[PDB]
Amino acid sequence: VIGQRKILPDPKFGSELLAKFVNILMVDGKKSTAESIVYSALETLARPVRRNALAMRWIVEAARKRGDKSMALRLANELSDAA
Amino acid sequence: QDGTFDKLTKKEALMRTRELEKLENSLGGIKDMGGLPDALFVIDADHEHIAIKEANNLGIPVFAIVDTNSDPDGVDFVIPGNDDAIRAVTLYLGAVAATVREGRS
Amino acid sequence: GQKVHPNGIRLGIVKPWNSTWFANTKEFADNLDSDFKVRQYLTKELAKASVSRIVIERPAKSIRVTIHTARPGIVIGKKGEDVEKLRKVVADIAGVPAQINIAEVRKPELDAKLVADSITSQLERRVMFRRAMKRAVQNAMRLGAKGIKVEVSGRLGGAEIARTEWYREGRVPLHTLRADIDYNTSEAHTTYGVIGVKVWIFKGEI
RNA sequence: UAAACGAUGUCGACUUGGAGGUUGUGCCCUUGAGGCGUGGCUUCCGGAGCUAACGCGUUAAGUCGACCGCCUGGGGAGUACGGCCGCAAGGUUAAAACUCAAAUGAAUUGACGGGGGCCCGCACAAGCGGUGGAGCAUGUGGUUUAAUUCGAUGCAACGCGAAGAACCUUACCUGGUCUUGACAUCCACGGAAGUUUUCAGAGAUGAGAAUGUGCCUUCGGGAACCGUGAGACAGGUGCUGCAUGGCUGUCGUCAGCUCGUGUUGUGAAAUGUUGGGUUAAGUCCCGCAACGAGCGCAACCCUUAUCCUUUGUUGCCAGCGGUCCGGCCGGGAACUCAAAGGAGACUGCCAGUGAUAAACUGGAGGAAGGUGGGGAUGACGUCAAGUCAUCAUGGCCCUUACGACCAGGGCUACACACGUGCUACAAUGGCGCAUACAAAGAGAAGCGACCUCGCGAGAGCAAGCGGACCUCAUAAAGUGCGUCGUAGUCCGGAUUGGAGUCUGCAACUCGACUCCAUGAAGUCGGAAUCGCUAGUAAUCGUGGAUCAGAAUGCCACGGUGAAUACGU
Repeated sequence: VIGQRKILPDPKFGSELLAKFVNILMVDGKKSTAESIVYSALETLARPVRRNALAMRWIVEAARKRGDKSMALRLANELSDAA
Repeated sequence: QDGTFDKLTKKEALMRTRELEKLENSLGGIKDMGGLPDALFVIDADHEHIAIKEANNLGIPVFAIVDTNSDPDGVDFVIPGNDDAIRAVTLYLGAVAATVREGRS
Repeated sequence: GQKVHPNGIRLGIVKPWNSTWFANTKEFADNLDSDFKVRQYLTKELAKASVSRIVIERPAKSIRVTIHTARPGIVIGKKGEDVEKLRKVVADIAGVPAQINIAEVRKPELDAKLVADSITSQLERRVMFRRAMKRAVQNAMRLGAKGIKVEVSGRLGGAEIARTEWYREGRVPLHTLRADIDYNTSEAHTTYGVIGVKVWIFKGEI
């Protein structure tokens, strides 16, 4: 067997527990947009590869056609409701 | 030597050589005149019956030690002793080495 | 198909180009077409001259076509008149003051084209190919070539069914890119069907 | 009467072993077995020997002797007839005609073998993105038409040949036309060809009008061409791809395929080519009657990563000078970069596991770690797979003709069934503005800059560039702000109109794109299925081929750039 891919820690905070999250809410290779999505939701709110990955995917996967101003900020509400 | 020097890279040549010297322990033992054997000496007749068979197929005298399991059929100069108790077989070995080393006289 | 052509894949390897001129796109098509024109009426007019290769090169607005032959005497003629007449047929079918160089092909039955041509020559003469194809098989062995393969193709003998047989001897490491494989083909226009021949010559490493 | 069988008559003798079981018994342990004998029965290995082989092998199918029974190709047939026997029931004894050239035993190979395992693989598991819904693009079958040319037609046809259809194209057809022909060679006659012309026709051509008549002219005629005359002949995208060559796809970058010599076997043949592991690998160690070899796998070839050396332009600007401040110029040759050559990665080392080995697990150094990465490379053979239409080709077919030229119009016609896509179906967003950072390519009837006109297809002028020198070409995505607020909409572009803009004799058939103008169907789509384990999926742009003109297709380049793997 082989281990899971090792990703460099999120440069902005130098922490590994945030890069994996921003890579899956990402769409179509648009990482640059991803920070515009989640950092606005994060910087302004103020085996380990099975259950954390699956549960956190469920959070991202319900923001496609909810029909409001912008799901960019709706997911901020969703995580605010979650938190 | 000069293969590693000129043609092959040292690493790959060293590994192929390293996996290949394992047989010249038997090979280099036979190159004094390209073999051409004239007699054979076997210490365990049954455990190496193959050699006796090939030898008598070529019509070659065989020097064999048989104790309880092997047979005198394949051999002509039978030495009915043990194949174990390394001291005795080594004594035979020293004796035959000597007696072939004064044969010329 | 299944196999790669051994000569062309080794073009950037030990096998050298037999057409070496540098020209721009404008004349590249014309020169290449001129190469086929000079070549088509060079092998056809030398079908019984043991032509091995026809190498074309254009140093400066004048091509120098050197012909690899195992029998230069027929191509040269008596005091070079045959090269001279072939030269002025090349010189006016190539547009340049061409000259024809000649090179003896030593050890003739060890050339891929010659073996393919020699078998093809004594194949439409109504002889059994089993002995004929072994002759190239046997002859190459005494004169080196520690590896060779001579394959024949469909319509082997008077019959309605095509067959194939290649009869390898020696070692032919076609995967090895520095094998220096001499390979060429030919076809036999027999009264029945068409018979193609394919020969590989392994002239040692590098 | 039974396959009443060990398919093995009875009796005796002799001929190596090993492993048992059952039942006596002697010596010594005077414990019960015990240790050592010694009988009888009996099961199984195996030696010599024997056997066709399988096998048997001291319980012989060995080596012999005594006597008995029996056999004499398969079928007819253990049948008919007779006899004897039996309660009929049937048994026993036991033919022949006729027919066949075999029937048969044992063993060998390899074939269904629906009684197996093992291993590997985006095959499944996980995750990601999708196609099947719609509109267009293209392709395939089906409808009509003169034709909608032909072939491809499960995986291995269906954005296939075709990488590019206004005529030509194009192989199809309507009409006109030519019959040694449009195309090739040979014979003869003329005229040079070529150039300028008209007239009839759509042209192929035909009827005419002028110039020329050129190099030898060794005086002919060649040197060329054109027209004509009879003939050979030409010509064919005509037909068979199961006649083929050649070329291609196919299982499948799957790992097997065989040979020399040996050995075994009377022999066909087996061995090699086997177990354990191990590898991506018939990769390799260990024990093995086999050693080896060949094609096989890897590697050698190309590319990429680190570094170095050389050269320093059209490329770069670390240092200096001032700068028409822009590497712009001196100048520097440091650096990127450019292209040549080397070094570097080799389980090399270390620890541990593993038989100590192979190998593996990690670590260290190292830019690169365990074939570092990606390409090229496809074994014997598999599909009578496909191509006769790229070409060649056997046979067959028409030679005032499916031949050929020309004009035209087909090839794109729809009423559909389905691939392959692109467009998308939007609020990780769309629109407006400032708006940065690519690589890779191409450019001479060409890329074509600046400027101007121009709502633009763009147009006019026209520098440079046959190019690390200029153009293609401002790369978008991305960033900052604002805005659009679910509106079948600011999305989306089909569809349709006016005009264009370019290409060419000529675009409506059947070009592209645009200015302006439409503005519908499409808000994620059914079971099902496809691709994918890293710079990978997923986006966004870039160039190129073919190409007068004609990319949702192909090829190549870059930018941004993921998530998952418990296992078979």
